[PDB]
Amino acid sequence: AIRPTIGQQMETGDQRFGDLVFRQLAPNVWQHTSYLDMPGFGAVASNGLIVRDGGRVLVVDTAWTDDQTAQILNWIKQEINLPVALAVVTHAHQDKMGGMDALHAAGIATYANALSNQLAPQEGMVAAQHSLTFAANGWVEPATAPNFGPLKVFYPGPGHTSDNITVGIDGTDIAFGGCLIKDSKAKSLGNLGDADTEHYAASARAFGAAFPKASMIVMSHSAPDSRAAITHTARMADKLR
Ligand SMILES: CC1(C)S[C@H]([C@H](NC(=O)[C@H](N)c2ccccc2)C(=O)O)N[C@H]1C(=O)O
Ligand SMILES: [Mn+2]
Ligand SMILES: [Mn+2]
Ligand SMILES: [Mn+2]
Repeated sequence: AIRPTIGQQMETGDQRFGDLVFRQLAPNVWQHTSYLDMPGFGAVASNGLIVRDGGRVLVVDTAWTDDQTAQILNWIKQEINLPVALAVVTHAHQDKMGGMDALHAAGIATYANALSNQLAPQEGMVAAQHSLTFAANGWVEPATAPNFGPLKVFYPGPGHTSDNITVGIDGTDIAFGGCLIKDSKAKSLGNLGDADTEHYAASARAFGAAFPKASMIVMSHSAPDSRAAITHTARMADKLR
């Protein structure tokens, strides 16, 4: 078993594949987990999603590294055996965009918030090949998200970072909050170094309101949780103002 310093531990049902862990969340949704070994600190787990949409697969977030991301693609090849149509990455930090090069090498179309793409070079990341833009209420402009199938992308406002986006999985009760949302028992909001402390609470609540019927909330650094992850995150964020 992989036993990270930060992130959910392994439980029955989890599948180890190389350096990664996969968990099935729904008949057509899996969580991918990759681990950054921080020298002297141990492993930091990061989670994304894999969604089957008929004869194709859609990915949310890379792994920390290109090699780990290539392993995700290998797992998809083995277990699903369908092509990856596109990937969405949820902001311009290593845990979410560290593996862009592996996606590009594989010929997978990549999408991110326009702002994430603009920040990427300043964060030592490679930009996605396509930019998503958003309405004044946070919903993605549909023309910028062509053929996204069940992925419903929502920009909740600045929180964990100014560019953080979130993704609901239509046809399921799952929504993905990325690094914006922390678990219902969290002691902290993680790294606030790039955070908007004024708007964080409202942004967390906006995510909840965008996907009001989602009962399983997936996030970057803990196991899937209830909507209490959203409300607890917002309550922690209320204290920052
Ligand atoms: C897990 C984190 C505390 S670190 C990660 C991210 N940081 C990185 O991706 C850095 N490249 C990094 C540097 C040293 C050790 C780990 C990550 C961030 O600052 O939001 N996301 C944070 C978070 O989601 O709260
Ligand atoms: Mn981050
Ligand atoms: Mn993170
Ligand atoms: Mn402001």
